[PDB]
Amino acid sequence: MEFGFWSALYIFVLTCFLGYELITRVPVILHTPLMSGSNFIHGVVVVGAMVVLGHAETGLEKLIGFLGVILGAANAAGGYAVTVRMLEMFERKP
Amino acid sequence: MDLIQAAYFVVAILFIVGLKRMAHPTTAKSGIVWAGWGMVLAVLATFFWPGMGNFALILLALLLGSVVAWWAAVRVAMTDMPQMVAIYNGMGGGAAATIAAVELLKGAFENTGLMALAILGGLIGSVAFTGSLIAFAKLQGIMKSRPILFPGQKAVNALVLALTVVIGLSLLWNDATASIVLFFLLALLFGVLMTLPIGGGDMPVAISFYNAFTGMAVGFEGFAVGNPALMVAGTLVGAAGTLLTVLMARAMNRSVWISVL
Repeated sequence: MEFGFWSALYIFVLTCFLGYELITRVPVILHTPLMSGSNFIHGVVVVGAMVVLGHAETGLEKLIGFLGVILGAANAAGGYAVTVRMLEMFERKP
Repeated sequence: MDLIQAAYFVVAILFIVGLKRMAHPTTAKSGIVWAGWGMVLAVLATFFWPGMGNFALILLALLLGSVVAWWAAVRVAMTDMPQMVAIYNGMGGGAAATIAAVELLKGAFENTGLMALAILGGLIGSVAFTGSLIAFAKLQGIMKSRPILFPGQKAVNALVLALTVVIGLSLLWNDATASIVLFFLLALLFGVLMTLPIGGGDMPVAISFYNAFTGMAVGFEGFAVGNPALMVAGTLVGAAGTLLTVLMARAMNRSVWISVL
């Protein structure tokens, strides 16, 4: 699943310019909900820990990969739930 | 593996549209939803990766992590969301660190440059792990919120960072198991050291900064192991988080340098 060096390098700078630019002009009241939403996105680290656990051959590799999938899964699920709760604050009162 | 590439392509788009929509008040609620679909598709696609085993371990770990995290998120008072961001952030940084540790232990890198990337993501993920745990413990009550100051702390912290970086670099020449374990333990200790002097009111900035760090770590692991889902999402959040930390500092009347050192 690897891309070449130069293509990967383009992908790195373009995504970096992009992430920076999408946050200019965020209003102050969205600072913490955005931190939380962006926190949930880097949650996708669970996937890379899945591949590690999935190729692990020894007890140690398995144990370290097992722990990473838990940690990754926690970031994704808890980060999702927290962000959903904060963004209820962009509604009224039923 | 065109279908996994296609899936990951779709995930990056959903995260980008999600992030964009979260930055504006009128579309913010919908933005977490687009992002959530991306995460579901990423996890689903990943079971089809070539050569995967340990499917029961994987599924068990996914379930343990996500149920307990979900269970904690929905039961805490709303007033407690900044600390919950911290602990979930810490955990992701830990997850990047584990990817780097296993690959360094396997000696999986034939390329020196891909090795360096794996090493850098491991330092940064580790620091964010213990750094984010201290931020949580301080705001939660497990520790007091006040600065923990001492004789010659700045110099101690710098000396630990310098030593963490020397031992990390040395792995490019000799990757003995003892050196690996020592590098991680020193990066973990540094996360602790760095957050100790930070008081309660300054802690949102530090947490934003560790958020940026985990993103970067996730991105770096992505490039090192050749996973596009992590390359894009990690780089996107690293960059967005870096700026977001500057903005939070300016709004809270301060500098990032002032809080962090």
